[PDB]
Amino acid sequence: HHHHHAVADKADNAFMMICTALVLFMTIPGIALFYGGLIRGKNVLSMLTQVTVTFALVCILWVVYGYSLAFGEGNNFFGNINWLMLKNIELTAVMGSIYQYIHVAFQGSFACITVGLIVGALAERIRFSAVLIFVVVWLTLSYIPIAHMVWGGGLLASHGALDFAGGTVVHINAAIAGLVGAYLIGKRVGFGKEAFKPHNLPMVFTGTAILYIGWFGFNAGSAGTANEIAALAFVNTVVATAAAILGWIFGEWALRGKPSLLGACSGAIAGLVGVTPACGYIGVGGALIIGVVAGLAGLWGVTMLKRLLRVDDPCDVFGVHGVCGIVGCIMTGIFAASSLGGVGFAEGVTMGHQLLVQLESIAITIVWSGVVAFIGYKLADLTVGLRVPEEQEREGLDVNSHGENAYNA
Amino acid sequence: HHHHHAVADKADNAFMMICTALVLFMTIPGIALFYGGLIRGKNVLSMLTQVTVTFALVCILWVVYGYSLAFGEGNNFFGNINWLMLKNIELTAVMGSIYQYIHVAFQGSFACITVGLIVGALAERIRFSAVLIFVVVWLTLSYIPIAHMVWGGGLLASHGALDFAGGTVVHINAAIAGLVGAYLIGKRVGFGKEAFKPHNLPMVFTGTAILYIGWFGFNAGSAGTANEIAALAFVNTVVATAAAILGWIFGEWALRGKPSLLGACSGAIAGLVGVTPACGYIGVGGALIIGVVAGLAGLWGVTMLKRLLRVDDPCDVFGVHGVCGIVGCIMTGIFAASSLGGVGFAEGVTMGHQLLVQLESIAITIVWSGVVAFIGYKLADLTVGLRVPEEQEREGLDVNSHGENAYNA
Amino acid sequence: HHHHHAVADKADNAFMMICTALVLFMTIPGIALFYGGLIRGKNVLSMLTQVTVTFALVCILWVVYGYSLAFGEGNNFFGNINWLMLKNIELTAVMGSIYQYIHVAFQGSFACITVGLIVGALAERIRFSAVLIFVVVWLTLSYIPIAHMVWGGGLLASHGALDFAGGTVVHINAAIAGLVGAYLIGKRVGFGKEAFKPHNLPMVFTGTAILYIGWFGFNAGSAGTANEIAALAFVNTVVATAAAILGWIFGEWALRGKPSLLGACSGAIAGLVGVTPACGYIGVGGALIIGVVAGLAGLWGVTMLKRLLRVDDPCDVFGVHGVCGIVGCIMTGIFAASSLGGVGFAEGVTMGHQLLVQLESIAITIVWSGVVAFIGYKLADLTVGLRVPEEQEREGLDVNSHGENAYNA
Amino acid sequence: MKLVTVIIKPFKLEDVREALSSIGIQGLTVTEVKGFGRQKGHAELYRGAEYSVNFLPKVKIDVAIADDQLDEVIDIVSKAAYTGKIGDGKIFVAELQRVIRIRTGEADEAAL
Amino acid sequence: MKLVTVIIKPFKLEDVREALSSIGIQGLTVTEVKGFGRQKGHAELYRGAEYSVNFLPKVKIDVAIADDQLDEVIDIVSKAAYTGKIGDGKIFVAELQRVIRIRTGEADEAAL
Amino acid sequence: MKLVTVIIKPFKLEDVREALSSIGIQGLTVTEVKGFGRQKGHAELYRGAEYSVNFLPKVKIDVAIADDQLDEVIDIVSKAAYTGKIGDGKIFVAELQRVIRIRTGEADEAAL
Ligand SMILES: Nc1ncnc2c1ncn2[C@@H]1O[C@H](COP(=O)(O)OP(=O)(O)O)[C@@H](O)[C@H]1O
Ligand SMILES: Nc1ncnc2c1ncn2[C@@H]1O[C@H](COP(=O)(O)OP(=O)(O)O)[C@@H](O)[C@H]1O
Ligand SMILES: Nc1ncnc2c1ncn2[C@@H]1O[C@H](COP(=O)(O)OP(=O)(O)O)[C@@H](O)[C@H]1O
Repeated sequence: HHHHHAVADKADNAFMMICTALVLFMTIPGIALFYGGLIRGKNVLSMLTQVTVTFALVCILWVVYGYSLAFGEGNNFFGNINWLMLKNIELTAVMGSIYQYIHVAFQGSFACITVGLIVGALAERIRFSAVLIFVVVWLTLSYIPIAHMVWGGGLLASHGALDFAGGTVVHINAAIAGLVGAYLIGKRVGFGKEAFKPHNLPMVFTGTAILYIGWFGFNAGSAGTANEIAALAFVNTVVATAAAILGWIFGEWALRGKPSLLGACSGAIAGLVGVTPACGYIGVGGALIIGVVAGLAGLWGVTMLKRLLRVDDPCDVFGVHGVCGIVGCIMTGIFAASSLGGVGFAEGVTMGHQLLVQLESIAITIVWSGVVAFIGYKLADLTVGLRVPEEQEREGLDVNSHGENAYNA
Repeated sequence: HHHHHAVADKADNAFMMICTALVLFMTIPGIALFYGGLIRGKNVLSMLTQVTVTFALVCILWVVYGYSLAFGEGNNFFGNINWLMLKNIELTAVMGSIYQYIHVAFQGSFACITVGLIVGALAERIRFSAVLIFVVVWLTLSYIPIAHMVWGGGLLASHGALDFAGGTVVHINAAIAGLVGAYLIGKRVGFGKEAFKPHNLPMVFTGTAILYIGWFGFNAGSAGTANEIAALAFVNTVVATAAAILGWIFGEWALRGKPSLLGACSGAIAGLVGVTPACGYIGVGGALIIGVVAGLAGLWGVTMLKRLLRVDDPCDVFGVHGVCGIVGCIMTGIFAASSLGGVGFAEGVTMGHQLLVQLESIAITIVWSGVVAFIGYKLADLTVGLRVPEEQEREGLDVNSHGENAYNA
Repeated sequence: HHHHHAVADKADNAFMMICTALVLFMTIPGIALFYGGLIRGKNVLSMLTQVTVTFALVCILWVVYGYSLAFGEGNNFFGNINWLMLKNIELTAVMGSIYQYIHVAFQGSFACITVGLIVGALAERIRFSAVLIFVVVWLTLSYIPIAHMVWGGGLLASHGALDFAGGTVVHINAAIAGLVGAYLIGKRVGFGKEAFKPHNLPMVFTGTAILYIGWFGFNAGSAGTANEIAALAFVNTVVATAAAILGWIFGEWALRGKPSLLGACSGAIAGLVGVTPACGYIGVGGALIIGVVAGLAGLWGVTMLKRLLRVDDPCDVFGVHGVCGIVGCIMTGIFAASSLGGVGFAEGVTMGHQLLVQLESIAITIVWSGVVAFIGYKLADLTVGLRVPEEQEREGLDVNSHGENAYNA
Repeated sequence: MKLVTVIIKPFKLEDVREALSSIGIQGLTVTEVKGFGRQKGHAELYRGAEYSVNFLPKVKIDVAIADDQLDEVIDIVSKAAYTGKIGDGKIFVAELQRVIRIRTGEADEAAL
Repeated sequence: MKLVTVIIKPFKLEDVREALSSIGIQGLTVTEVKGFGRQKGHAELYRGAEYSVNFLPKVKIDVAIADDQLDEVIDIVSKAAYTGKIGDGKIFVAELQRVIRIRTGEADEAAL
Repeated sequence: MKLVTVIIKPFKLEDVREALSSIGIQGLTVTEVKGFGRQKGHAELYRGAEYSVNFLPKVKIDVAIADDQLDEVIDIVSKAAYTGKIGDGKIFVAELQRVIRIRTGEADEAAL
């Protein structure tokens, strides 16, 4: 019955379009404000321009070939060239229970936020044009294949990996790209002898809040439909985030003597990341435990680990998205079990076997993103050069790279 | 036919999940930016952190035992423990035409905003640890029983009370709780001797705007489905807010001298609060009258009322949520009448009986919250001391309680 | 057959209420933040108050007689008086596949953003009471009849004009009203000799982002249902915006020497304005072209076109909304063609004819809005005076018009 | 002609300004400044970063007066700005040469 | 060496900047200040509160100059900063004992 | 008593602060100012606007010290604030008639 086709469910269509909008909200302006507030005032505009321009860029590349290479059918590594500029995709084509045009938008938003997250490890000293070049190389060679292996019925998917909303695809992928970038460009001038306070902490809270709200479309949207799985992911996001806020806050209160707003904000993201690959698979109790752990792991992430790595990763992209991403991906393989409140594993899969797969997914993501990120930053350094000279770094990227001043009369 | 189950409507699921997000958006960052902007710079971070941490705390308590006690089968004041950590509630369980898990989150977001409201009456002099203690006690002994009495089939619901989205449960509850705190912790240092201006009015506006956009999920979502009742509540929300904005503005322009920006913002909330219990029961005309009255009432609340009560309620939680909450509940027992364009009273109820019922619910709420808030503050003051030393107050809550400065280079 | 009626779809009810909230988000706080940031610190409150209060005025007028006169049946210019205060519109009345109350609110939000847009051109020297009086006249005698002409079954709808989300109804309508305004009131004191920098570029960006996110409700919501047309308008919104940000940045970077944040933001708005009339009619490739062209048209608008007319329009309303609305309205008449990947012209119609109707619609709106705006501004100037005295303009409208200061200790 | 500068704790501004108004001195200039000394800001924490020592918000008042007024101005501001605690502030005095009012062109005494 | 301090209305910075350039003086320092005196702030309302006594935003210019430039400066600054209205600000003259350029170590004219 | 006002590049505050501690000078007042001179600040672009003349941010230090410490202060500040590039700033010196500590009432040397 070859001419048979699926029909779209208007509820799922609406749900998914609102989710796409919520996910784009995370980048515009979520992550931009978040990172914007963390860095100094003389560079805030460079952060906003990097997120806005990389966003635009990712959108265009996505619809020209990106979606097609990640989601079309091919092999275990990447899709096909049949959906160039969405050609061959009928406006009425259905993907699951939604019009495929919606699927294209939803997945494209995940590509945007992932690239946005990366940008916070290069802040205050990277050349604007260098970022653009990197994005084109990294998205094309790293994001697309990874998205295809996990969510495009590719390699990792075929091995039963458990990543509900992007522990590997989004978080771990970006964290490594960032860690690599911060290492290559080097420490900011004055690092270790000069004070580097965030210029606007209300702006940081604002971005955090937007990120959290937008994350509902990120996690629940990953269900593909407004069903019971969507609701599970919703509740888990509420729990894990609250748990992580308390984990970080109390950990910081006990160790440093004070509960800070940054602590609270950081905690919120830490839980969100931690629960990203688990929200759709775990029970409410798993979300709590995962949350607490994620919060304390992110705390250790930006303190001890940052000091061990000797990296100047200004917005602690790795300390949070990498660490909590890995913690979450591992903990999913535990709390997905039936006897622990989870939805259970696939037919004939033990816990020991699932954990090995999770570690395999973490290893392949860290490894691929890292090498690809290297080629990108090098391509950028051969053509434009990655770092702005020291004196531009002092005056600020805002007037030197973007010819504008953030706050005036 | 005992095995017959209700099937969830994907459209209602989608609507309610989104509405939950909208109410969460009201706390994180809505009320936090609203109150944060109203106070001074040296204290904004204290406000943002109080709201964030009290938010987390509520989310946790709510899923552990909160939901089960307020919405589980019990008597007239409490519920049950049959749903501890959501156990017993199956994921596919249906409540109305949605999955109960969505109901949990939706009702959870209501408790959250309620707690976030109180904080504004305590700004600039309350100890951080104190706020957290008060919340655990107040949420548990005041919010849950009150929510059960009104929306869980308890005393007030069985007597025929009309509260669509939280006139009593949310606003009066919070306003009274805050009034008690203001009285007990005393006036801020320099009160009546120094100028206490909002450090960031654009921030206040942003919070006002966010609370408004979020409120549509608060009022319309109270319908529990995307039906004609939600359509009525949505429209009535637009109307009362605008009427109140216009009410306040012209009240201020004539009695004070000019139409201020803060006036307009305060008018919006006033209209929003006033329509909260009425939105689903009244006609578009009723919403207009309510909005106007509510706006003018609020102007009185923050001017004459506040000065006569002799309290330092820095964010006028009572002047707005108490005065307009009471006003709203009364106006609901009136404008619900068919002859006034309302939805009509329940079978065999006339305006007299209803009006008396509205007053009974109001009195009970005030006494209950007031007594429990007095107890809550007493324990906080007993364990950790409610008020920070004078020296800490002049220097700022941010540096002293949270070790951070809001605005840096 | 006479008592037959359409049944409302809950998915569409849900989609359309959420979309309405997004259109409200565009004005409150969207455009208020966008414009507020573009002007001086001494005048930000004035922008926030004007947007808030006009928004209120419009909301009320819309429910009182606006909806009825705009979407009620009658001639080619105005509707009917029958739906006053929404009387005679049953709560269960269905407009398409949604309840009419939702339609009232959706179309109402459009009216609000259109008035919001206008305010940007009157910035820094207009009298607050002058703008309120002008809005009453212009909404009644311009927005309503133009909306009835294009979307209410009037003259332009009878001619087959193509305007999906409001290229004429919103963009060109407002642009003209603003241009007339600015010309009437004149240049700000110190224009051409003093620096008129945006006081807070992070604020402009936040406003841009909110306008962008809200625009999905605006464009996709214009479908009236969550169907394939909403999917098409969604993707196209993502494509045009991205293409315009890039079109604008590459122009500026090449013509002025540096890619600025104000340029990336302005580009997004140009793209969004560009695709407003074309979104549900064109293919993905067409959106990319309209995007790139609008992005470049806007750049020209705020630079050269601005000099050619020698008019001080502080927020460049006509350079973006005028210029880009016109360009998008014309291009829609081309890219709707089936061979261009469009949805196809109506039966019998060919590009040639359609091209004229798009042109007809533009001219009629320009003359209609221009004449009425000229009328409104005169009425206000006559009754309360348009411009504030020079001293009060130099010291700022926030203090002597609203008696408040924006940023305090 | 003399120029007296006064650095004080922010909350004690209205009292000093009113103490100056008592003696007929309504004209003055104020600047928001940051200070460091015996009294210092509480430790600050930002994720990994910890800055144990910080600057403290203070207020700088500038007033041009007459030689005969110097005796009273010092005594009036000294008491009005006093709180007892460390970080109260300091009083600076310097010789002013010529003072000119832009509006009229007035000199020294008539310029105030 | 002399130090010339001018307190003016923010909108008149550009004019004085150019006037100083007209006479060969490119270097200067600017500060945002709050001024109170004869011309005073407009009352402001925040909810129930009323604040009558308010300060006005001003801009302080500090320009170090040679002693043979004194008369030339006061004149060009007066004219440039002039509006005629109340609250136009004032010019202050004070003697500088030493001026040193950090970059070279040079003093007096060589330091400017 | 002498007053030393030092205008430097904002990031060099930390280096000047420590160098000042090195010789036993902990008390100082800092202000955020705007500068112009040989160093000018890049051109700014705002839609159609093109602003060629812009200021640079600077840090202004005000420090009351004892007469003999003057030469030692100049030497240690020049050194700690030095970079060799234009805009390093300058050190200004003026005579103070008296310095009084509000908290105790101590004068001159004792007040610091
Ligand atoms: N005695 C004073 N000492 C220092 N600054 C003063 C004094 N009097 C006035 N000023 C400054 O001059 C500004 C203008 O003074 P004002 O008396 O209002 O105008 P005018 O100079 O035209 O009489 C004030 O805002 C304040 O900054
Ligand atoms: N030598 C100095 N030169 C200039 N300003 C100073 C000096 N010493 C102190 N200050 C200013 O005076 C303020 C108060 O000084 P501090 O040592 O804290 O208390 P006290 O004045 O009681 O000794 C400091 O914050 C600083 O702004
Ligand atoms: N004549 C002056 N009077 C007061 N301040 C000045 C003067 N000239 C320069 N400045 C301040 O000192 C800073 C350094 O001056 P500049 O000429 O740029 O560098 P350099 O001192 O290395 O020649 C300026 O930015 C300005 O703040």
